[PDB]
Amino acid sequence: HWTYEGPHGQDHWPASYPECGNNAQSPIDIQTDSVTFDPDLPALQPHGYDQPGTEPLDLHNNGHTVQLSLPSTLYLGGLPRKYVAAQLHLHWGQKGSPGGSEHQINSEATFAELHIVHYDSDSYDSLSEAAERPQGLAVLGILIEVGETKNIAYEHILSHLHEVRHKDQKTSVPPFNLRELLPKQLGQYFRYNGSLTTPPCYQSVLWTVFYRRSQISMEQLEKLQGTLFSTEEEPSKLLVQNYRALQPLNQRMVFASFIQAGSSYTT
Ligand SMILES: *[C@@H]1O[C@H](CO)[C@@H](O[C@@H]2O[C@H](CO)[C@@H](O[C@@H]3O[C@H](CO[C@H]4O[C@H](CO)[C@@H](O)[C@H](O)[C@@H]4O)[C@@H](O)[C@H](O[C@H]4O[C@H](CO)[C@@H](O)[C@H](O)[C@@H]4O)[C@@H]3O)[C@H](O)[C@H]2NC(C)=O)[C@H](O)[C@H]1NC(C)=O
Ligand SMILES: Nc1ccc(C(=O)c2ccc(-c3ccc(S(N)(=O)=O)cc3)cc2)cc1
Ligand SMILES: [Zn+2]
Repeated sequence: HWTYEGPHGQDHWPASYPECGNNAQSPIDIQTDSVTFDPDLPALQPHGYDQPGTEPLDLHNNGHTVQLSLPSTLYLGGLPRKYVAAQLHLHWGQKGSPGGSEHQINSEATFAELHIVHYDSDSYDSLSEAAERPQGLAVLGILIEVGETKNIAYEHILSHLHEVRHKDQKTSVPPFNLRELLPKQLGQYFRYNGSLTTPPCYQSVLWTVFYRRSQISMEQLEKLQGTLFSTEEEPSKLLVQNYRALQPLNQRMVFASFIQAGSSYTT
């Protein structure tokens, strides 16, 4: 039903999903001259990422993004609660246009963004249940830019897009090292309270956005931008610009797990 553009586009999400119009939404523009360094933010400690089970992982084109199912055996050890992995998916723009990421750092967007979604298994039994609760979810946001070389880790996913071009189609992806989808310096990240970036826009996400960006080749980007369709059949329409517009910070604080010389903030 909902879409990014059109009568049911994001500008009209609040009309159907009340929370999309609330004031602690995501994504946001993280301006470093306004973040607060928190020396107590722990290392994320992703567990099981190197080997996501031994069974094939499901890759699904749900019409809004391409989604990879993840086993609950994977989890993050550096958060207030034990957050177990549920899935990961992507957001991108379109060939010939700028942007594509959801979050921005110092008002700069990149070409795409990877989201690895987890939920509090200590308190809840399912992603869906946790999705409606305060800090019920923990999502990792990795901004993606273009580099000179092909990124093998991302290729493990991108090499399968041609198998799920139509909405609702699915395929299998052999387990691979998910840690390689993450950028360098995992110890440098931003943390803030936000929401799902798609309807129902529940304000249940404890967000972690990495400071460093991951890089894929220009060829990999063009493939991510124009392989999948948002339609189930002909006529076909390419799935593009599936990223939400920036939402007001609305006086929330954004914390940084690091600080360096020349940082726009102090200790
Ligand atoms: C996302 O949004 C949530 C909800 O608003 C925030 O969670 C709150 O965080 C604050 C600040 O850390 C918590 O308040 C502080 O609680 C401390 C005690 O912590 C223990 O007890 C609480 C209550 O049971 C537990 O929630 C917590 O897990 C611990 O077990 C107090 O020591 C603090 O008091 C001191 O600091 C305040 C200033 O903040 C002074 O005024 C006091 O005098 C004193 O020096 C403080 O009260 C609050 O409990 C949390 N609420 C909930 C529901 O968890 C997240 O921090 C926020 N995350 C981000 C990234 O923004
Ligand atoms: N009709 C519904 C169907 C499924 C659900 C969910 O359980 C659900 C859970 C999480 C998400 C979700 C949305 C966005 C993001 S994001 N883009 O912020 O990383 C993550 C999870 C969506 C739906 C809710 C209502
Ligand atoms: Zn997302």
